[PDB]
Amino acid sequence: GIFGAIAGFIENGWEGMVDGWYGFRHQNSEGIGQAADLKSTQAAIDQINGKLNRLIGKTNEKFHQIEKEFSEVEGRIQDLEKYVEDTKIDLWSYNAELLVALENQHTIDLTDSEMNKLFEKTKKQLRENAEDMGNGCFKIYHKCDNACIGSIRNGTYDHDVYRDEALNNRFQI
Amino acid sequence: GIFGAIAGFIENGWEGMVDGWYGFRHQNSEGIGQAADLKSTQAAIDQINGKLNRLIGKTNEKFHQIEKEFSEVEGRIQDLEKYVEDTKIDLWSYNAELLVALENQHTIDLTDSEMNKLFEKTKKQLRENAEDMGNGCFKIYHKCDNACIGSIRNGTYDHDVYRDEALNNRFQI
Amino acid sequence: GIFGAIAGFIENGWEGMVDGWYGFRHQNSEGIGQAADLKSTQAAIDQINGKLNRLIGKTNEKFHQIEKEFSEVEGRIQDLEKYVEDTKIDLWSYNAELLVALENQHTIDLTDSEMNKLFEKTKKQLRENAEDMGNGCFKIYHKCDNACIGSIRNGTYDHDVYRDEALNNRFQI
Amino acid sequence: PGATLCLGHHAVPNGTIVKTITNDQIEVTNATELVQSSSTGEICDSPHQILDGENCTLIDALLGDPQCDGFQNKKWDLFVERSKAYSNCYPYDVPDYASLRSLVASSGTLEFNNESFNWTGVTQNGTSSACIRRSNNSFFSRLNWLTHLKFKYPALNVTMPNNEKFDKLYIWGVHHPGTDNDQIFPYAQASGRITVSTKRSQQTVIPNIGSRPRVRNIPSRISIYWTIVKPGDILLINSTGNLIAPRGYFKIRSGKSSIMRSDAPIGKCNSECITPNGSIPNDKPFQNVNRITYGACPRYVKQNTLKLATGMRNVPE
Amino acid sequence: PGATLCLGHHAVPNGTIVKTITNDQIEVTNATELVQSSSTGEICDSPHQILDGENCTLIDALLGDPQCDGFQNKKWDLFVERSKAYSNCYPYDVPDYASLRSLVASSGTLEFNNESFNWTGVTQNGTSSACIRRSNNSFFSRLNWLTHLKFKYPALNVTMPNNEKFDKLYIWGVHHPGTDNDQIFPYAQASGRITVSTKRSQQTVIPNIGSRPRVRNIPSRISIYWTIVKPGDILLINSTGNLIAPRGYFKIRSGKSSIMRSDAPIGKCNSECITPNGSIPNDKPFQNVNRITYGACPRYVKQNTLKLATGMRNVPE
Amino acid sequence: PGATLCLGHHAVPNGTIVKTITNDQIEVTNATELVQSSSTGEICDSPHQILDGENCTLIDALLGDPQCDGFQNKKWDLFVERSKAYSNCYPYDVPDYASLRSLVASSGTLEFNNESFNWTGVTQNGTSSACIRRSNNSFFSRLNWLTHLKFKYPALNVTMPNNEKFDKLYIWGVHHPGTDNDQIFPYAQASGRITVSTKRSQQTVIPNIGSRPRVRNIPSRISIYWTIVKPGDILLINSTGNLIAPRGYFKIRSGKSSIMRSDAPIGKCNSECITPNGSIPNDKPFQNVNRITYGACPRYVKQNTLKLATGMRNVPE
Ligand SMILES: *[C@@H]1O[C@H](CO)[C@@H](O[C@@H]2O[C@H](CO)[C@@H](O[C@@H]3O[C@H](CO)[C@@H](O)[C@H](O[C@H]4O[C@H](CO)[C@@H](O)[C@H](O)[C@@H]4O)[C@@H]3O)[C@H](O)[C@H]2NC(C)=O)[C@H](O)[C@H]1NC(C)=O
Ligand SMILES: *[C@@H]1O[C@H](CO)[C@@H](O[C@@H]2O[C@H](CO)[C@@H](O[C@@H]3O[C@H](CO)[C@@H](O)[C@H](O[C@H]4O[C@H](CO)[C@@H](O)[C@H](O)[C@@H]4O)[C@@H]3O)[C@H](O)[C@H]2NC(C)=O)[C@H](O)[C@H]1NC(C)=O
Ligand SMILES: *[C@@H]1O[C@H](CO)[C@@H](O[C@@H]2O[C@H](CO)[C@@H](O[C@@H]3O[C@H](CO)[C@@H](O)[C@H](O[C@H]4O[C@H](CO)[C@@H](O)[C@H](O)[C@@H]4O)[C@@H]3O)[C@H](O)[C@H]2NC(C)=O)[C@H](O)[C@H]1NC(C)=O
Ligand SMILES: *[C@@H]1O[C@H](CO)[C@@H](O[C@@H]2O[C@H](CO)[C@@H](O[C@@H]3O[C@H](CO)[C@@H](O)[C@H](O[C@H]4O[C@H](CO)[C@@H](O)[C@H](O)[C@@H]4O)[C@@H]3O)[C@H](O)[C@H]2NC(C)=O)[C@H](O)[C@H]1NC(C)=O
Ligand SMILES: *[C@@H]1O[C@H](CO)[C@@H](O[C@@H]2O[C@H](CO)[C@@H](O[C@@H]3O[C@H](CO)[C@@H](O)[C@H](O[C@H]4O[C@H](CO)[C@@H](O)[C@H](O)[C@@H]4O)[C@@H]3O)[C@H](O)[C@H]2NC(C)=O)[C@H](O)[C@H]1NC(C)=O
Ligand SMILES: *[C@@H]1O[C@H](CO)[C@@H](O[C@@H]2O[C@H](CO)[C@@H](O[C@@H]3O[C@H](CO)[C@@H](O)[C@H](O[C@H]4O[C@H](CO)[C@@H](O)[C@H](O)[C@@H]4O)[C@@H]3O)[C@H](O)[C@H]2NC(C)=O)[C@H](O)[C@H]1NC(C)=O
Ligand SMILES: *[C@@H]1O[C@H](CO)[C@@H](O[C@@H]2O[C@H](CO)[C@@H](O)[C@H](O)[C@H]2NC(C)=O)[C@H](O)[C@H]1NC(C)=O
Ligand SMILES: *[C@@H]1O[C@H](CO)[C@@H](O[C@@H]2O[C@H](CO)[C@@H](O)[C@H](O)[C@H]2NC(C)=O)[C@H](O)[C@H]1NC(C)=O
Ligand SMILES: *[C@@H]1O[C@H](CO)[C@@H](O[C@@H]2O[C@H](CO)[C@@H](O)[C@H](O)[C@H]2NC(C)=O)[C@H](O)[C@H]1NC(C)=O
Ligand SMILES: *[C@@H]1O[C@H](CO)[C@@H](O)[C@H](O)[C@H]1NC(C)=O
Ligand SMILES: *[C@@H]1O[C@H](CO)[C@@H](O)[C@H](O)[C@H]1NC(C)=O
Ligand SMILES: *[C@@H]1O[C@H](CO)[C@@H](O)[C@H](O)[C@H]1NC(C)=O
Ligand SMILES: *[C@@H]1O[C@H](CO)[C@@H](O)[C@H](O)[C@H]1NC(C)=O
Ligand SMILES: *[C@@H]1O[C@H](CO)[C@@H](O)[C@H](O)[C@H]1NC(C)=O
Ligand SMILES: *[C@@H]1O[C@H](CO)[C@@H](O)[C@H](O)[C@H]1NC(C)=O
Ligand SMILES: *[C@@H]1O[C@H](CO)[C@@H](O)[C@H](O)[C@H]1NC(C)=O
Ligand SMILES: *[C@@H]1O[C@H](CO)[C@@H](O)[C@H](O)[C@H]1NC(C)=O
Ligand SMILES: *[C@@H]1O[C@H](CO)[C@@H](O)[C@H](O)[C@H]1NC(C)=O
Ligand SMILES: *[C@@H]1O[C@H](CO)[C@@H](O)[C@H](O)[C@H]1NC(C)=O
Ligand SMILES: *[C@@H]1O[C@H](CO)[C@@H](O)[C@H](O)[C@H]1NC(C)=O
Ligand SMILES: *[C@@H]1O[C@H](CO)[C@@H](O)[C@H](O)[C@H]1NC(C)=O
Repeated sequence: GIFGAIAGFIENGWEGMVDGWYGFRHQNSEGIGQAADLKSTQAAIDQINGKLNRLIGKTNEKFHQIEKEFSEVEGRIQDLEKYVEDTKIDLWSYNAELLVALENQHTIDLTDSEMNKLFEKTKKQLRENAEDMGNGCFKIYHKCDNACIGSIRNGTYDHDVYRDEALNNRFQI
Repeated sequence: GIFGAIAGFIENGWEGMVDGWYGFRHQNSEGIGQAADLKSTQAAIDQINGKLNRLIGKTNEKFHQIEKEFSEVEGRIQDLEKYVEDTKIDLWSYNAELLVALENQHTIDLTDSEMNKLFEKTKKQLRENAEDMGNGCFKIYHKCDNACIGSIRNGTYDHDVYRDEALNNRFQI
Repeated sequence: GIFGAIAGFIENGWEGMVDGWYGFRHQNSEGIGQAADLKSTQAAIDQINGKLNRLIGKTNEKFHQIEKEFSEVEGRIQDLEKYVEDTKIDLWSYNAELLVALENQHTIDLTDSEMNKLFEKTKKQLRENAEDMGNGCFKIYHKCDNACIGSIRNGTYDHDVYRDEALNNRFQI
Repeated sequence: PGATLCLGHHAVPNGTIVKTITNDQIEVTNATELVQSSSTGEICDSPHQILDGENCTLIDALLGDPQCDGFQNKKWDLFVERSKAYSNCYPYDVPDYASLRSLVASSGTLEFNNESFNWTGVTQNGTSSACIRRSNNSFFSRLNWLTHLKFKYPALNVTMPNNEKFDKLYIWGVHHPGTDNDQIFPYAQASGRITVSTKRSQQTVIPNIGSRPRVRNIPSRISIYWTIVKPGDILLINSTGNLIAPRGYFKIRSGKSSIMRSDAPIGKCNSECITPNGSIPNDKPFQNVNRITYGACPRYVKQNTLKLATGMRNVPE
Repeated sequence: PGATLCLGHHAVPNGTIVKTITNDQIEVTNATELVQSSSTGEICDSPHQILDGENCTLIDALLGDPQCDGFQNKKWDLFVERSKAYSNCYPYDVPDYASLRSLVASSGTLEFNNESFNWTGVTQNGTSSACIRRSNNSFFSRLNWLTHLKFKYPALNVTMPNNEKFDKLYIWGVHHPGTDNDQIFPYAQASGRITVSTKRSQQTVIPNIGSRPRVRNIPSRISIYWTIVKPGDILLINSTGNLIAPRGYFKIRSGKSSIMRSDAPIGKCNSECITPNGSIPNDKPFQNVNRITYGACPRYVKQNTLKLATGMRNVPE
Repeated sequence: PGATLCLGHHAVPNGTIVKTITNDQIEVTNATELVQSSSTGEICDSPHQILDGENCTLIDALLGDPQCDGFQNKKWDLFVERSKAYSNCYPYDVPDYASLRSLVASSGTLEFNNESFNWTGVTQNGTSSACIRRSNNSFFSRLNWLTHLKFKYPALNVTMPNNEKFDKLYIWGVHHPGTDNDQIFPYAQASGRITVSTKRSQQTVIPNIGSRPRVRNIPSRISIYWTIVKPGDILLINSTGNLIAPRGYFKIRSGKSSIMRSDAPIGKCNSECITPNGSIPNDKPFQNVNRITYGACPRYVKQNTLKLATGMRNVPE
């Protein structure tokens, strides 16, 4: 949420996108389509797996410890034993609560970041051939068939090819 | 500070804005005015209250513990009792220092973020009818009376209505 | 990485820049040059020194403690002494690991942020006289000699002086 | 002509300084204090059951020093011992005083059931000039000082089974007489000996004749010991002299109770958190009032202030 | 005409709720559980060497109660004591029972080497009706009950040097006879006394005649003590009666071993982490099954669930 | 024609790897080490007052073993005990040795005021072949070995009041003679007994005749005990034999002092942090040199290195 894309200027997610986390929808002469962006998807996924690698399967061996349950009242030394274990448990419980809360804030933010970077990258690619509608969509001011759309998704779109067509359409009356 | 708006490209805050955290100032034909943006204000406030809910009024009950002050010298067992409590206190003191320092960095950043999102949202809304002066202000290239300014603040500004007027003024000689 | 500039739309760093962390390269009529930006460099450096001030040279005095090595087997009380110290050490070791990992994520992000703010500031400065090529470079659509480039770096560039020249070159056929 | 539209943010004339990860002093529009650093000075009598010890330690009220007769069978969430407290009965000590104090404090009751021990062959209810109850010579209310009958003290061998569903806590003692004269006068023979046992435990105690420095004119001493007896188990007292015997048992519970050293007065007020300096509010997560606390309390930290920002950075006009 | 190009992100019909720094409930596309909260209920017999105590405590197997004869010289990573356990030999106690239990548990072996002590002048191998081995009257396998020879018990003064490269652990005891009849019958004189010493240590024990409540019809008791003897050091037993003597020593090691109270059954399965409720998987970093653990275990926390987000915020269509 | 303007950032040819939240290996332009992992090997003699024990334990210097006569009345911030240390006076032990060592270490002084105890009726200043001072038979400098005068040892009953404004620390002992011959020769009667008391405390000790394995040819032992006496309180020694008596008291302070086992040599150098491996710098916040530390020290952690990034990510050309 800190970048403003997911649950901000992108109004909602797409339940019909099942082959990626981020992607593109288009309307042109040839119809209306969808395609996932793998690079931004993998960038988010790699980062989350990085956090998982630091948390899953990383446990520490302990062996002989102290007693933690007692059948008799004994006073002083038993008080200290219980106090040590209760102290320890509150500190770890605090660590666990904080960890999850911080990691979760960061995961939400990094995923919004990936969305934002894709949007920005695409905006720069289109140069003067398109305008930002404010809701994650670009109005493209030239005929842009499926191969042209494909070229924007693959990073091969040559904006000079369409520039004349686009400037004429953009700065019309 | 991490987004660059508060204490960055916005030179300073406005002491005369008392009805909100973020807002708009304008100059047009009808004069010079100010109005708070409630949505971005509430977004920041909700987030800060969220942190407060996690810190204020959330204490844990403890009852019988160990002794922490002593009238006699005793050696071994008293050393352990003092050591346990001193250990505990340094760890909590560390937790408290870190917590405040991290939360404070995040609060400063989230508030700069809210400022930035508002600015970006407004920039997209104006389309080709305005340019960014670089200091948080837009030069709007058309007659924009109080109802027009109002419409930009309320998200109802129709950029097509003024586009011709604005492009003519923008790309003049 | 969270802002998308360093190891994102800026393809790589410059080993030949040794007088600053961030800067400018240009090509114009008078040749090809480089100059560091001191303000953004110092902004990053101040922030990192801030973290260092909180970690370097800030130690806490301890004096008489408990025994931590033992020549005899004793059972109960020795178990508790060892357990307390082992508990303490795991908690600090956890604090140290988390601290470094969080600070390192933040340092990487704040430095990418400084790069991004400089880029954005420069983009706004150029107004309609330049376009973003998508890789950290601006194509400037007017004759821009060394004094003009200097003026963009020093925040004194007057975009109105070149606007006519630039719009004519930009919206050509 | 056109128009200008500026985006912006508020600022205040009275900023406050907070710490961050990258800067020890940055001014924000508003902040809140996270460390509680003051008390009103009074221990609130609600919502926890406070028992003011006044002139009495927990142990004195347990043993039954006459000035502590008001404490018989009382309960508490928190027992408060005062520094002005003092003993005014027979001089004594408790090996592992700290542990008995702790286990009683934690049980949180002085509920005492009397029991009829078969003490035939000896004289019961011994008294002294050092333990005055209602101007008369008396003793510890919960203890039974046993002496000779007709200048004779036979081998005592007394049993008491715990057929109840709770633990019983037995408090008992041994008289260490001050001279040879005070070993032969009350017990009629040169050397006492005590052995308190159960199916799982035995404690044996040898009395020890000799002078101690006098405490309230008395050079002898009593040494106090305790024995817990479980359901199905049985108490057994063998003695050949010097037995300071129980009159019954204490109920030992488990619960939330404890004890605290404080001289703060007790107030008519409601507060969840008690420290020795007085009750403190518990809205804040941390406090630097006292490491000793009872109830729902903020955690003790070394810092005196920790400001959490509750507003944006303050950038004045 | 032109075209439209929309950037966007996925969403799912079944979101889950996670906590964040700024919001206690935000829905994400996917999450993973960080707290392990269940066991299958069985203690896996691998990869740690489990020794099921069954009817025997560690101490009973140590002392050599006949029903624990199966345990002679065994090793363990983890010794499991059962609540149904019980003693069926001579009634005893151990001052600092907890510490002996701990140091043996932690040594992780019951390896016992016999030694030939010069016990001339007394009768060895005393037995009793309370310690039945193979229908006959017997005793603790590792202890040697010494009584008079020809109604005489001379001053024992027996030495055993540790010329080995490891510590030796000696377990020994003192008989507290139930009446005066059982002090004169086996030892031939009114008062025993034991003194076990080394170059660095001495322990002296006075036997104590008197009845305890009977345990399995027996009103006498044995009190167990231990002595560790280093390389170059020497054990010395002076005794004038009542010595329950060692037959040799235990090897005391250092290692990874311990003991755990549990009634979970032992399964044929592989699991690194054992709790008293059973083995638990150790993929998660935290667990709320039990504060008592052994092996490579998740850390115990008070929470029952902690969801880590593994996907973006879920913003449905 | 026009111009091109590129924004960019530096990079270096020699990057270093750091850990982050999302990646265990990312290269940054520069980093700094947060764990101190080395010492020079010497304990710096400043700024803390170091007392090298050399051949003496703290307890030996306390008791006054002749080779420790150089230590009389010394102070320390840190007392350093050496593994080569050894005793060369009368064989002894201290029940709760660890606690006496700790409380003296922590007091941080051996300041001793002599006191004139009224020891009439006995011979003072007993000596032995096992405690050689200046080629002559001697004893512990702070202890006073009392024996018979004219083959008689009356009941000692000696008082010493603390009218000072500080606690007094009294060290005393009991001789356990090696045979019956060494109980009758020096004390003139079959059985000693000692009772040291105050208004708040009593310690009674029964001597115990018998051989221990010989240590430096001696089979007897001394057992050392201590008594702290507060202002307004009084020390009392009843004895009927075997008293190893004090010659006075130690001042017990509170402060910053302690003790450390180390074989590192003492250097002429300045360092705030001492470990047993030597002094270490304290610029870094963490260290993995030793869990045992004294002074202003980095905190001990299990890791050997922790790199903090001090520069941006390194993205080479
Ligand atoms: C600077 O920051 C702090 C923290 O954000 C902020 O202080 C908070 O302000 C609110 C409102 O002033 C406080 O909320 C009150 O809490 C008390 C309980 O302790 C209640 O009595 C109050 O109830 C009022 O409103 C209710 C109706 O909604 C009524 O039931 C009632 O009659 C009251 O009128 C109210 O909930 C909050 O306690 C503080 N928090 C702290 C930690 O101080 C402060 O306002 C900020 N300053 C500025 C200038 O913005
Ligand atoms: C071992 O030594 C100790 C210490 O010396 C000793 O204890 C002391 O005994 C004396 C004598 O019995 C005590 O003296 C009494 O103290 C009380 C209270 O302070 C006084 O009121 C007494 O005054 C009466 O006796 C006087 C002497 O004849 C009369 O002149 C006067 O008019 C009174 O009748 C008396 O002084 C003293 O208190 C204790 N001291 C301590 C610290 O306990 C002990 O008796 C010795 N042990 C043995 C077995 O002898
Ligand atoms: C929601 O989030 C979680 C966490 O990101 C995610 O669960 C994870 O999914 C992966 C893949 O489904 C799991 O990885 C498996 O781990 C087990 C070991 O425990 C292995 O047996 C698996 O191996 C497979 O693939 C291998 C080839 O690469 C083969 O060797 C083998 O034959 C298997 O086919 C595999 O590595 C991972 O354990 C879970 N993690 C957790 C914590 O559950 C889940 O997929 C996400 N849900 C959605 C809908 O995206
Ligand atoms: C100190 O007091 C205790 C408690 O009173 C006392 O211990 C008890 O001793 C008696 C008598 O020796 C024990 O009684 C026996 O208990 C067993 C097992 O329960 C019974 O089988 C015995 O029955 C026989 O004796 C009966 C009496 O004549 C016959 O009628 C019967 O047919 C059997 O032959 C017998 O009742 C009792 O068990 C103990 N109790 C406890 C709790 O230990 C102890 O003896 C006293 N000490 C001294 C030194 O006197
Ligand atoms: C990689 O990162 C690290 C950390 O940012 C960085 O090392 C630091 O560099 C500075 C300057 O080189 C060091 O500062 C010095 O500290 C010592 C005290 O320990 C002082 O003696 C130094 O004083 C100098 O300057 C003073 C004038 O201002 C004079 O008084 C004096 O005569 C000295 O000339 C100076 O303050 C700092 O200690 C290190 N920190 C660490 C942790 O190493 C390093 O430079 C970075 N590398 C690169 C290539 O950028
Ligand atoms: C209880 O048993 C122990 C262990 O056996 C016993 O202690 C031992 O006593 C003997 C005899 O007194 C000690 O032997 C002496 O040791 C010293 C030092 O090593 C030697 O120098 C002595 O040599 C002299 O005596 C020899 C024998 O006649 C002569 O031949 C020689 O020339 C010397 O004059 C002598 O061997 C032995 O050291 C101790 N051992 C230990 C471990 O302490 C103890 O005496 C017994 N207790 C009782 C009360 O009897
Ligand atoms: C609460 O009471 C504690 C304990 O008495 C106070 O801490 C002591 O303060 C004095 C100064 O008057 C110091 O000399 C002592 O070192 C402190 N004692 C201990 C045991 O730490 C504290 O000042 C009081 N706090 C408040 C807020 O009233
Ligand atoms: C594992 O065993 C522990 C200990 O028996 C269980 O915790 C106890 O649960 C009961 C409820 O049946 C409570 O009355 C007790 O307070 C708990 N005892 C202790 C000592 O904490 C726990 O329920 C079991 N956990 C699982 C996951 O099976
Ligand atoms: C400082 O001294 C400690 C303690 O002697 C060293 O830790 C020991 O290292 C040896 C290896 O030589 C291990 O076998 C032991 O397990 C360690 N002992 C303990 C008690 O932990 C350590 O190597 C030294 N450190 C430095 C930096 O010199
Ligand atoms: C773009 O990429 C897809 C596969 O990823 C390919 O099938 C398509 O032909 C490409 N189109 C263009 C115009 O580059
Ligand atoms: C904008 O909103 C304000 C109240 O929030 C309203 O009074 C005003 O008339 C609105 N104007 C337009 C043009 O939408
Ligand atoms: C820009 O700044 C540099 C020094 O920082 C100066 O030498 C140069 O002349 C300046 N040029 C202009 C055009 O402002
Ligand atoms: C600033 O001033 C007001 C008015 O006196 C006061 O109530 C408020 O708490 C102050 N804020 C801060 C953050 O000091
Ligand atoms: C407590 O003792 C003091 C001093 O002896 C006395 O003045 C006061 O009346 C006593 N208070 C109570 C409540 O018994
Ligand atoms: C002992 O004291 C109580 C209470 O004063 C009394 O009722 C009881 O009868 C006394 N015991 C005897 C044996 O007289
Ligand atoms: C959502 O549904 C699928 C299909 O049943 C399931 O496997 C998946 O785990 C669910 N995801 C979450 C996060 O609940
Ligand atoms: C354990 O004791 C019980 C009850 O006395 C008995 O039924 C069982 O056979 C014994 N089990 C073993 C393994 O010895
Ligand atoms: C004592 O018992 C063992 C084993 O039953 C036996 O071999 C040994 O000879 C016995 N000792 C004597 C002195 O008979
Ligand atoms: C890189 O090289 C220089 C020159 O030798 C060296 O001083 C510097 O510390 C190195 N930096 C890192 C981060 O290794
Ligand atoms: C310490 O003792 C050794 C070995 O007995 C001796 O060589 C050395 O001189 C002594 N050192 C001191 C400082 O007394
Ligand atoms: C005991 O020794 C000291 C010091 O050697 C001496 O001055 C003192 O007079 C001796 N005591 C007696 C009673 O001779």
